[PDB]
Amino acid sequence: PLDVALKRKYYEEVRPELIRRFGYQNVWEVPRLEKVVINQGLGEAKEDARILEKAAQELALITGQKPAVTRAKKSISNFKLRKGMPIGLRVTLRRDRMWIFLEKLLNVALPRIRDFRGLNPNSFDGRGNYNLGLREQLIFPEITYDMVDALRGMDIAVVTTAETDEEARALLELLGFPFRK
Amino acid sequence: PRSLKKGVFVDDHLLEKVLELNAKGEKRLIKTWSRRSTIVPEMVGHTIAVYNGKQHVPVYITENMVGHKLGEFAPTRTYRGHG
Amino acid sequence: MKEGIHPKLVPARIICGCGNVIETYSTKPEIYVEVCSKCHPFYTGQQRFVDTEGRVERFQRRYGDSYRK
Amino acid sequence: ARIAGVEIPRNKRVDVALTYIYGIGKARAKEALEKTGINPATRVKDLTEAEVVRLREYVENTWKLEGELRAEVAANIKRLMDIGCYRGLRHRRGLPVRGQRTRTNARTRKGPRKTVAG
Amino acid sequence: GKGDRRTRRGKIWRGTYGKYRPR
RNA sequence: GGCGACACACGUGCUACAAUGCCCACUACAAAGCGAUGCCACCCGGCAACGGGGAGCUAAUCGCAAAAAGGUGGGCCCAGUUCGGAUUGGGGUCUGCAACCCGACCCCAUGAAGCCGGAAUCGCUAGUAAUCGCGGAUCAGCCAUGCCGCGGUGAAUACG
RNA sequence: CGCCUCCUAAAAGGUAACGGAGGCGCCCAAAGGUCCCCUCAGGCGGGACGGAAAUCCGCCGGAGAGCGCAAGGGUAGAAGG
Ligand SMILES: [Mg+2]
Ligand SMILES: [Mg+2]
Ligand SMILES: [Mg+2]
Ligand SMILES: [Mg+2]
Ligand SMILES: [Mg+2]
Ligand SMILES: [Mg+2]
Ligand SMILES: [Mg+2]
Ligand SMILES: [Mg+2]
Ligand SMILES: [Mg+2]
Ligand SMILES: [Mg+2]
Ligand SMILES: [Mg+2]
Ligand SMILES: [Mg+2]
Ligand SMILES: [Mg+2]
Ligand SMILES: [Mg+2]
Ligand SMILES: [Mg+2]
Ligand SMILES: [Mg+2]
Ligand SMILES: [Mg+2]
Ligand SMILES: [Mg+2]
Ligand SMILES: [Mg+2]
Ligand SMILES: [Mg+2]
Ligand SMILES: [Mg+2]
Ligand SMILES: [Mg+2]
Ligand SMILES: [Mg+2]
Ligand SMILES: [Mg+2]
Ligand SMILES: [Mg+2]
Ligand SMILES: [Mg+2]
Ligand SMILES: [Mg+2]
Ligand SMILES: [Mg+2]
Ligand SMILES: [Mg+2]
Ligand SMILES: [Mg+2]
Ligand SMILES: [Mg+2]
Ligand SMILES: [Mg+2]
Ligand SMILES: [Mg+2]
Ligand SMILES: [Mg+2]
Ligand SMILES: [Mg+2]
Ligand SMILES: [Zn+2]
Repeated sequence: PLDVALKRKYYEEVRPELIRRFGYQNVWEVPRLEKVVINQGLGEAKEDARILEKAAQELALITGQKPAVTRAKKSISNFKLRKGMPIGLRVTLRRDRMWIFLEKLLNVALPRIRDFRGLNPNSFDGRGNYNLGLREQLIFPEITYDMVDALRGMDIAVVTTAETDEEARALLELLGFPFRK
Repeated sequence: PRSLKKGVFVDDHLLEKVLELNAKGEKRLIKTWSRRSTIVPEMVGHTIAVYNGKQHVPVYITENMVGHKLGEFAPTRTYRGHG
Repeated sequence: MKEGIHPKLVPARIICGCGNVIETYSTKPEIYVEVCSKCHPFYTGQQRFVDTEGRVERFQRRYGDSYRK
Repeated sequence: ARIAGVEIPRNKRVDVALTYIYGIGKARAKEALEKTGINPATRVKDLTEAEVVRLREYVENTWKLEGELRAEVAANIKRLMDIGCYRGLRHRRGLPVRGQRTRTNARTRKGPRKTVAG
Repeated sequence: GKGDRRTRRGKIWRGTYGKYRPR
């Protein structure tokens, strides 16, 4: 397995501090990191364009994994969308690729956001998970201004083994998630 | 605006009112016509009834309205709308 | 891991304007950025930018006082 | 995000390209060139990376720009609107603030004409 | 044009002086 | 305090929509006027408005006063742009007892509509039209892009 | 005016009225055979554009979903994807 610094840091500085703060008696009680799911609800590629290919190529470069197409479950007139048409993309990152992506996000992606003042501390799921929303894709290091044709955002789902928000919050700040006061 | 080589202008008849209040029971209701008088930090806390040309409007002074003039807080025209 | 559909990841470096070098794996073996986590103002404590005076909007000027008290 | 999170256009001179940043005008686009030792006659596409990084650092350290400036302006307008200032009242209704006539003209504030029955 | 205060032409139109139209 | 309002409608104008142009530096060439609680040379300080000293002139003597379009050189290269300068935020100067309603000007930032205008309608026959600047009355100051004057450059066409 | 479903119909079947309610006169080349895999509707909380409602994540939820078209029967230990 690739020696990622973020995974190294979790096992060296984060795990011993977590057991200090919360007093887990089992080495498997301490919250772990399960997976990261990145979803792109395009919605503009229903029938007006097959521009899913442009976003699939960009998403594969950022995460190293080719994403999968998600189709509409039903037809809605107000969105002018039919059942079964492709209206999104999704990629799931686990193990080494999960650690690699978060290291880039915390270090070279989030600092490039316009007027960054920290992450939302009230976005915790309530059972130990976190979700954040991005408006721009050019903040990632592998994306340059030249091949950017349209602006696109994404939702990032961070899933942990923590049971409560307070234990999931502690893991994330030590890992490097910066939060607003 | 006024030049900083000159001091900020107060009519000296309302300044006497707030100053005399500040050492003699400093809270009452003053009626004034000096809309051109500039609010002073000492005036904070007072309720001043400022003429709009027809009536005295009560204005309660706070910190973030210190450098303005009293007349800016008593509108002189009633509009609502057309129709 | 399916074959032929995933960009192969290679060891890579990301160089920031402040000289910071972050070591990771990416699809591009050399990346340059303009801001990183070690120089962004929100991360280095406060790093007060061109705005640092707290807006000084209160009576904190004293506006002379050369007039009569 | 090249300078202050914005992309100044290529094929234009540096002084002309700098003015494309919210909060940077021609006067500041000359000041930022007379304090970083860079020729205004050159194009942005032809710049040494040292020049670009030094110019970016100096510009982002000297002047409040872009979203921070917008926040400052909006906060000032909110301060005027909240305290019941006359300028605040005219900011609520979208009417001219600097004492212009409103019987005619005043179209930049009021928008398109809304003809009624006379 | 003549409506711009930050030019020689505009200052001439307004009949004033300054940085852009020195005396 | 109002005559300065503001869902709208009309008249008269000003500024533009650009390369027969815009910006920057240097460099020419007028006329008619005004000036003693006035006109202010020159020097100093501030990017500047302007402020502090301070001559000369009751003025064919001294000042306003710089004329501008022009000429030379450079920059911009067809874009809502180095076109256009409305609106708004901030910092200031001056007049005035006092610039909030409701003054003018300087500097920084903001950089709206506008790509030559529907039915229609106006002026002008020669130093005229067009275009460029300058002075005066009222006036502490000025909302003058108005009015009354002055000169610079200088057309087209009239068959009938 | 023939055919299908429910009630009337009196707990086997059958049972009338110009009694009470609804459908059919098709369709599918896969909506057929088999093998393999999978499991809903809904509610609550979180998430760029994005909402009552698009796509994504977590939790509860045993069939209240779905099964081309009426109704009834049946059905997730599948007949549903
Ligand atoms: Mg969890
Ligand atoms: Mg700019
Ligand atoms: Mg009138
Ligand atoms: Mg008005
Ligand atoms: Mg008329
Ligand atoms: Mg007109
Ligand atoms: Mg005009
Ligand atoms: Mg422009
Ligand atoms: Mg211009
Ligand atoms: Mg006034
Ligand atoms: Mg437009
Ligand atoms: Mg054009
Ligand atoms: Mg007409
Ligand atoms: Mg004639
Ligand atoms: Mg006019
Ligand atoms: Mg029969
Ligand atoms: Mg039949
Ligand atoms: Mg029976
Ligand atoms: Mg039986
Ligand atoms: Mg029976
Ligand atoms: Mg019978
Ligand atoms: Mg019978
Ligand atoms: Mg019958
Ligand atoms: Mg019957
Ligand atoms: Mg039926
Ligand atoms: Mg039928
Ligand atoms: Mg049939
Ligand atoms: Mg068939
Ligand atoms: Mg079938
Ligand atoms: Mg079947
Ligand atoms: Mg059912
Ligand atoms: Mg039917
Ligand atoms: Mg059924
Ligand atoms: Mg069922
Ligand atoms: Mg089951
Ligand atoms: Zn850095």
